[PDB]
Amino acid sequence: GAMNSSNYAELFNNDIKLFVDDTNVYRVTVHKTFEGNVATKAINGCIFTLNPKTGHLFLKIIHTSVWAGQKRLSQLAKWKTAEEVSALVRSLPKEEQPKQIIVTRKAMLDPLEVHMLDFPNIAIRPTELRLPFSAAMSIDKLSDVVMKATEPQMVLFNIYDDWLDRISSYTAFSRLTLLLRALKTNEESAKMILLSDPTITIKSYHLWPSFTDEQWITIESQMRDLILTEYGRKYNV
Amino acid sequence: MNTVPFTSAPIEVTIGIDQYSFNVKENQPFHGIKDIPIGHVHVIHFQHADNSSMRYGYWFDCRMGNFYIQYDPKDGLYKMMEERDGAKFENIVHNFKERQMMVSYPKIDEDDTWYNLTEFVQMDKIRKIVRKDENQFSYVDSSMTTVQENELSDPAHSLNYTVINFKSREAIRPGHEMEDFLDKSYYLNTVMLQGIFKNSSNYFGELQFAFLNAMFFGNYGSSLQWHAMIELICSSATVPKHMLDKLDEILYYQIKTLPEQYSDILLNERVWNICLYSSFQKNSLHNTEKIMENKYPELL
Ligand SMILES: COC(=O)CNC(=O)c1ccccc1Cl
Ligand SMILES: COC(=O)CNC(=O)c1ccccc1Cl
Ligand SMILES: COC(=O)CNC(=O)c1ccccc1Cl
Repeated sequence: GAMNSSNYAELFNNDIKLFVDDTNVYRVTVHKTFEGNVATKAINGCIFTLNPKTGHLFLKIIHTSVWAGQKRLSQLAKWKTAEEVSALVRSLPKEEQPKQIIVTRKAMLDPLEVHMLDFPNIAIRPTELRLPFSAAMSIDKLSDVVMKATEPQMVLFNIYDDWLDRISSYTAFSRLTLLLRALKTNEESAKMILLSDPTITIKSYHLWPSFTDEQWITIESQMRDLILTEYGRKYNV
Repeated sequence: MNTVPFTSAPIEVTIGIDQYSFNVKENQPFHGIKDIPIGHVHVIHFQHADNSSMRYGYWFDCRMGNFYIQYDPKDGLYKMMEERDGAKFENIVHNFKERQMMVSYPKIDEDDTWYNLTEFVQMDKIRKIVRKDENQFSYVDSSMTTVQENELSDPAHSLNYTVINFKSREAIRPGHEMEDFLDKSYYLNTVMLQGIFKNSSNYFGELQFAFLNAMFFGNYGSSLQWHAMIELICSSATVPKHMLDKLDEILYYQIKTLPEQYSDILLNERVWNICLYSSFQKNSLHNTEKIMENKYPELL
């Protein structure tokens, strides 16, 4: 059923599973029209489809042309998401197809279930975790590839870089969710933390800086401080 | 005007005939029901005084044979039977009528309720939902499950209603996922009406039969079927205008007849609020919406 704190280690077992986050599929800027009315302008979006065990992020970039001439775009966005996830599963070899797909928002359940009727053995599940995957567009290289796209395109990222050489997938996921929660709560501060020191670089083929184990502990502590700080600043505590 | 003779009434029982109900005492000199209107199906149903568990009953049409009721002390219920000897039967009925041992179907002349609840219900279709081909009448009770219920356990004793499932390949054309899920017209008009039912009369007949089994026996799977068939029409943007007008009349008389004190169990809040206030046909059911709002404003 629903994925929560009670069954959190299930994410890192050997049953293939994918998280699907649709929070950046339909993105707009709201602005005033010459007549003083309000209108939206869409910008490129993305589906965030992640294997939490391996770190594989199947980033389908959603080009603004997919919305041209369409109505009820927030509803269409959920069905477009489900169509693209179903197309991804069908493109994978059988032994690579997930056994479960966990959606981060419950409104994706029915669209994905209907698109996956051909796959009765793949379980479509909600989660009670509040995962910070919306912040994926705060990762510079992911944001860059989405905004530059001129056509629909699938970008193939490992969101853990090489961390699994040194840590388990439970620890890697915890690090990712901490980084993304921080970027979501105060993006400027979070990015200052990650890049303050010019001697720690991001490899061309990575998303995050090449921190030593000791520097990651420092970094991780700074992100928790930031999150607690903002939680004070926010609630005044 | 036809007659159903009772051999006797050995156990205290409430007997209902369509929307009417009456009490018979243990060993009371009761020998059946006369003046039953020809031209309609009917249902004669039972609730024992000592065990309100299991309402049960029989759907029948007096044009199809001579039927009578006899209590079976081994199986513990009133059973319908067919009398093949026509002169024996006429003679039994005549004697019981002469002794005024039969109650009279109390049809008020102004009253079209039963017609309006069974307009599209035919015995032959009942007998395909309820499979027991050696009899011309059909037994139903409170506990019988539907084919769809058994998919989610004795098949011989099932209600074989037409399976409706909105998240099924039958309901959803490959490549029309969003279209077909948000607008069920394809599934209503092509799959069910053209494909399975053949016409709207057969669809309405199953809808009406399902409601009546829900109301008279508390049959939960029948209630599910009734709501599913309503929801499939209301969730279709494209429905023949004659079907919508007839549906409004059908539901009006079902809501009018429903006991007020059974609304909590026999009406699904989600389906009715969706159908009357959110669906494509939210504006097409004036008579049903008006009686629902005056009679069950709480549900809404
Ligand atoms: C470009 O072709 C590849 O096979 C990428 N290699 C992967 O392990 C991978 C595959 C899918 C998504 C993400 C990754 Cl990071
Ligand atoms: C008064 O005794 C009798 O009449 C014997 N025949 C029945 O009771 C009977 C009663 C109702 C209907 C059919 C029969 Cl088959
Ligand atoms: C009860 O008031 C009504 O208007 C309907 N008549 C009955 O229920 C009835 C009463 C006694 C015997 C049979 C019946 Cl069918």
